Amino acid sequence: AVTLRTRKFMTNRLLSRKQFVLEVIHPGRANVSKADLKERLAKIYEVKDSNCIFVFKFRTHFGGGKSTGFGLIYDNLEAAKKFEPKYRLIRNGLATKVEKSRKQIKERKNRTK
Amino acid sequence: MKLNIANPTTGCQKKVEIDDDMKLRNLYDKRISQEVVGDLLGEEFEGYIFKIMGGCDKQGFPMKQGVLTPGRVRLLLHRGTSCFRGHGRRVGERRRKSVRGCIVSQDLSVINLVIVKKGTPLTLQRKRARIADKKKRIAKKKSEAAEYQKL
Amino acid sequence: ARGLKKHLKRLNAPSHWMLDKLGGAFAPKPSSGPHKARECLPLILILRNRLKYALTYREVQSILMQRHIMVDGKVRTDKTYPAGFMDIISIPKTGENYRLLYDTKGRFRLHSVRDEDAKFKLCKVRSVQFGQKGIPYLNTYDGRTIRYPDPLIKANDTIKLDLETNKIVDFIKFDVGNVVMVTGGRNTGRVGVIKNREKHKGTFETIHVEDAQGHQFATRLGNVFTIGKGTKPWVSLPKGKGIKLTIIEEQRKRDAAAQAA
RNA sequence: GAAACUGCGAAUGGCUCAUUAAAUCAGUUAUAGUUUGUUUGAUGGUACGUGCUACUCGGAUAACCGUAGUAAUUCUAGAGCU
RNA sequence: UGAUUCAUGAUAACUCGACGGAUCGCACGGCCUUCGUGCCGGCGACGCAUCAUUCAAAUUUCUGCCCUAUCAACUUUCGAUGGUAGGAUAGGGGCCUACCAUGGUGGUGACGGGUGACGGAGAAUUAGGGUUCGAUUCCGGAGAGGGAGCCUGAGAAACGGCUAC
Ligand SMILES: [Mg+2]
Ligand SMILES: [Mg+2]
Ligand SMILES: [Mg+2]
Ligand SMILES: [Mg+2]
Ligand SMILES: [Mg+2]
Ligand SMILES: [Mg+2]
Ligand SMILES: [Mg+2]
Ligand SMILES: [Mg+2]
Ligand SMILES: [Mg+2]
Ligand SMILES: [Mg+2]
Repeated sequence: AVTLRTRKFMTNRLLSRKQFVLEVIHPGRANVSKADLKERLAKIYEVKDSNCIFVFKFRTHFGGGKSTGFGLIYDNLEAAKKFEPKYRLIRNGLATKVEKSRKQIKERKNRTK
Repeated sequence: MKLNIANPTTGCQKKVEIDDDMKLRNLYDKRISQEVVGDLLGEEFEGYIFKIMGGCDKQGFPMKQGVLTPGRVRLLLHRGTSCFRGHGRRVGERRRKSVRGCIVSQDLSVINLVIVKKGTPLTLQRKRARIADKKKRIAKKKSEAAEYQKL
Repeated sequence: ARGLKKHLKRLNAPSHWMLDKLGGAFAPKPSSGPHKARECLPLILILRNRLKYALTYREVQSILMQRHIMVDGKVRTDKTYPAGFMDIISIPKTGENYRLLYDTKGRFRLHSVRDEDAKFKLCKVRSVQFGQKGIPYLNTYDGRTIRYPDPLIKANDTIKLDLETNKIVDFIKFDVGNVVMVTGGRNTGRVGVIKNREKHKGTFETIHVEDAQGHQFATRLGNVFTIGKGTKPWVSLPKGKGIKLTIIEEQRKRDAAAQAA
């Protein structure tokens, strides 16, 4: 039996979302995966879309059976695309990534024209 | 030793070769922009009057106007002018560069010459907005100086 | 240095910002504005730190680029903008209004006010003198210059300034017998009443003040800011009505409040 | 939208402690002895008309296109555009 | 204003005047005088000049620094101390020039020498008093192989700028 218990929770209309601290209790479990946290949270806050939900910074207290972390529930897909960093969306599966190589990334382009 | 020929009046350009002494007596000992009679360059140039201006030498150093010596001088010249066009170079930067003198001589490699003679509502709205603000500045004046005047 | 400095290292930031010393190497470095950057509170701290409306640097920027926050009547999108004492911060999107006022411990607090008491501020005059073409004008201590003032307003006095019409609507004559809130030194935050002023030719003038609960103290002229005429102040006071107390008083406050819980 | 002109920035940051012993530096002053891009607030008539309510529109240069030099470089010359 | 021939106003002239908008975005939206992008008129962006403010700098007052006398005189023609008039500077000022006076510091340690000496906040040990340390992350200064000179710029005597040795 896992429970979910959010604190310090406030809805802001500036970024059109609501922020909170998740304090999941899981006696007997190791920890709750963020995907399952996503699903469970959707059915206490009835979001119609489980992609506007974001969770991060989880700790898993010493001694086990307790985990805390930060949770963001949006109200749009648009708001989640504008008000969220790219890597977080990549983690939730709404984007894709790239890499770098620094020689000639600008250096020899400096010097031709 | 070589010469690039071009004409702007039509828009053509090409380069040719000469290595004849007497073909180039009236080519030497003369300066950029100086008119040269084509008669010496050959019989293929009468009617043509050539205007020589520019053309680097071996080592690729150009000439500069006003250095009246077929030498290789070292001038400290500002950015943007002829013979120094440095890019990514911090406005205010100057360089001492090596350039050859203005007087055509043997030491030069290629000459560049050409052929002198051949053988709305928006703006009006903006203007009246500026005027309509210039007027109301003095409207505000005569309003605000007088409310203080009677005290 | 060969010019102006643009970074503020975190240990060099003002102590009343309450920035934690391990939270990075740099601090927001307030931009130039209407307050002296050692007595201001930039917008980054108002949004991210105090109000917890944003969690990071870039979230504050995302808030400001959207023109929500309004400072003293205009929308200020600069992120290190130096908001200061007695300014108004307004978020119309949430319909919420704050006056920046001190607390007894010397730290800025956002005291919520109503919409009626957000169209005006008070401002202390730096000086009055003539300008081009004999026109008189007065200086405030937050940059504002007003021309054609009431010919009675002298330096160090207080003025009420409506944010709508942007002109004066009333003023308080700095003198003995008015309530004043201290804005510098160790006594910042404490309100009181001017009881004495002693002049010293060639130095700073010193003010002697007496709190409503009897405690007597003193400051210098530059650090005193009159609030109201007579004993009644014209603006709201924060959680403590500007009354300093000893450490033992608040120890008693905690333990006495620890018996009802 | 790339490139390029224009603007801005590159005088901050980072590193080190050689020189330096009323020097630097610290607390404390002063500018009625000055400069200050920028921010913020306020402000702005007459240019000629013999002050009698405003009086006309330039050429030239990159990106481009093309002929080269030099062993060589964000070394460089000449021509056609805008 | 502690204190000004202060702020500021009037007047007479001067200058080969840095200046006083030939710029750019969406929005539309009242109404005819040729019913003609028609008369308008907005919200913004950028930019010019002045004052004040802010971000600062530069000079600057008083007091304070280790060891050394086997370092007692030092500075002064050539700026050493002061005066007048200038020049220069953003500005005060021997900063520099001309002229004039003969000063200025010193056993309360000048001047010189050592420092394996950047100063401070601080560090170690500490009954108390002390002793020793502080190149190093904060503040201030200084330098970019050694000197020197500069351009650009609001700001540099810049070095991931230039010029010379
Ligand atoms: Mg530095
Ligand atoms: Mg800043
Ligand atoms: Mg003198
Ligand atoms: Mg003088
Ligand atoms: Mg040393
Ligand atoms: Mg060393
Ligand atoms: Mg340092
Ligand atoms: Mg340096
Ligand atoms: Mg080395
Ligand atoms: Mg240098």
